[PDB]
This record gives sequence, structure tokens and C-alpha cells, in this order.
Amino acid sequence: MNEAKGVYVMSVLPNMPAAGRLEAGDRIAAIDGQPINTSEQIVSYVREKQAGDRVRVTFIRDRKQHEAELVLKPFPHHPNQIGLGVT
Repeated sequence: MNEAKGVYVMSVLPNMPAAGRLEAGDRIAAIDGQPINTSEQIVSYVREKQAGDRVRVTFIRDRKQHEAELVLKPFPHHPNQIGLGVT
């Protein structure tokens, strides 16, 4: 009720921990209780956690706040990188 302006989800991929919990159109109001105002803030967050980790993500849908359980996973493009902030 004061122009939040956070982050806009990307997509919903099958066989992923975000599927069924997070959907396209939903925004991120916070993570594990941390308020997100920048995309870079997400880079530090994932950096702290490693592959196989577990992070609680907050998102709002139609005024209905719900938490999403996402698991950090490495990427072939950058194996030395964990969670690039994808849904």
C-alpha cells in the first residue's frame, strides 16, 4: 500500500522446486525475512548459500502472501555459481 516495487518473477519450469509454489506474474516481497529492493541483493543471498541448500522465499499473489520453498542448484553455464535468481 505504498508502491513496493521489488522483483518480477521470470518463468515456471517443470520438475523444479519452484513449480506449484511459484507462478508467473507473482513478485518477491522478501526472502527468508529479508526485504529485496535490488536484483544484486539476490546475488549476495545465493552466494551465502551453496548447492543443496534450502531457502524460504516470500511472494504475494492477488493480495495473498505465501512462502515458497526453493532449493539452490548449480548451472552448466556457470557451475561455479549457485542460484542466479531463477524461478
